[PDB]
Amino acid sequence: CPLMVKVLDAVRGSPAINVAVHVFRKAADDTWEPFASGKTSESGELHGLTTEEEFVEGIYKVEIDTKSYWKALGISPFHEHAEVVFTANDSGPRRYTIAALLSPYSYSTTAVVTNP
Amino acid sequence: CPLMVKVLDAVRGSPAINVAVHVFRKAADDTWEPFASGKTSESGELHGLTTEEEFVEGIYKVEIDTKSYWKALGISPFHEHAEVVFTANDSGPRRYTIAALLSPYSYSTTAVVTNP
Amino acid sequence: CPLMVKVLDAVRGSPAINVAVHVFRKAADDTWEPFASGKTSESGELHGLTTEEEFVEGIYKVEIDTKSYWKALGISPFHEHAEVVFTANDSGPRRYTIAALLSPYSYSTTAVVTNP
Amino acid sequence: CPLMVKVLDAVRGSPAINVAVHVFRKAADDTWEPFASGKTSESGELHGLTTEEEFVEGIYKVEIDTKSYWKALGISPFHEHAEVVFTANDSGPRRYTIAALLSPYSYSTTAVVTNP
Repeated sequence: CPLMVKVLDAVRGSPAINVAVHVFRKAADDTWEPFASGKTSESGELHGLTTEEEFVEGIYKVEIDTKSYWKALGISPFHEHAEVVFTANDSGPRRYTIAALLSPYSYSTTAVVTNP
Repeated sequence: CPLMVKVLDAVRGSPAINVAVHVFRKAADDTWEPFASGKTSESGELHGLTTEEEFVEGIYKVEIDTKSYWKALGISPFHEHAEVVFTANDSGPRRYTIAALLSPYSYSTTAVVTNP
Repeated sequence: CPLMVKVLDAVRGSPAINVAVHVFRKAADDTWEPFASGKTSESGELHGLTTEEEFVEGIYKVEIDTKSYWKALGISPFHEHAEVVFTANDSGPRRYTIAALLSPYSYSTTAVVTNP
Repeated sequence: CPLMVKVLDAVRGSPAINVAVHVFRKAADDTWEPFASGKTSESGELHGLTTEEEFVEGIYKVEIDTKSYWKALGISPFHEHAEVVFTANDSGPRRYTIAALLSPYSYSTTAVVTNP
């Protein structure tokens, strides 16, 4: 799994479940092309977005739909989404975990990058 | 000053100085229009971006050029930039501070929304 | 003012007001001696803790009563308090700001160390 | 495993390996009694600290030896350690993950608490 996303809820001390995630890849015309999407599981994790073959070098954007998460719980949060933008695979294939820690008016995001 | 941006460096324990910041407002055609920009000061702060009269309700994006900041320090970073996307809401008087705390492979952002 | 403490609330997007803060200095017998204390202001800040003359090199602990803060808001928290432990080092002129960003089940703390 | 500790390095975008962790439990005389200890693995995780039987209700302190981690890499960091203090098991047995995200002048800590 070369790309995994993990989301935690800092209010509840729990995984953030059923969070929508959209991944985009910058195209030759400098527009964001849809690449993959999915929803976090009961563990707060989203696996199976892509494959080593498909996950070529490029500039990627991981959009985490934080507003929809908080609104579904009755909280009116500050941000629309959390966006994570990065170059991937430019020194060869790596495995990326993009983690996010959510609060209604704050979030954190960390990348853990390993060479398989 | 309804909108201020503050950037901190978690590696050095210091304000993040001379960081480029760009603000965009979403236009009716769903594109991001340049709105304001500047560079953080010696205190890590960027004031003077906008006025009460100009800062109307709408969806804004604050882009913080993190990659350039790390490169100037000789440090290899993960993200292309940090992006903060939010709706400005009139609800009695409100000042917005968008704070960011930067590490090479992680950042946090918090909105501090106050009434003078 | 060589030592300032600043506390932010990531749930409400606000300064954390009226938070008790206690500072201790490690004594020769390896016990924590009360040093300074106070409550954060309407801006989330606590100034006036110490002076240049009193704040000598040594190991300090800043204890932030987070649990009481959450309880006053009717919110159930995880931590008993947040603790920040560090050595103060004379190395030319230095001011220390200990910042904390609070959520019920998570906190961050950052040291911003500057020269006037 | 009712208590697990996970540490990440925000500079490198990697698990924090070989980080020493000491756990204490508050005793009847209000002193911190040693409870368990260990070092993070190559995954940044520390498993096997305790058992359901031994991990009774109480106030626990998890001390993460962050200074020794950074110094072993040639970085002179700000904090002595990161301390996480919390009541555990007071509504019955839970599983606790204490995560920490480290930078030289900043850290974050989150608890994920699940009911088995």
